[PDB]
Amino acid sequence: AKYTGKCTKSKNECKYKNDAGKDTFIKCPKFDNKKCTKDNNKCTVDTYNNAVDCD
Repeated sequence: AKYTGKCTKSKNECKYKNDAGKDTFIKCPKFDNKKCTKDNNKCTVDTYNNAVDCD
């Protein structure tokens, strides 16, 4: 239940692949606690805990 995705500092949006095999892109949090500082960054998303973490 661990999916790895990359986000950009310009688009502030991450992108990861699910069990479907397709590439899914989701916006990242604009909170100082978690956000995109550099391009091609890395984030985390869990469907079990519904938790997300942006570089």
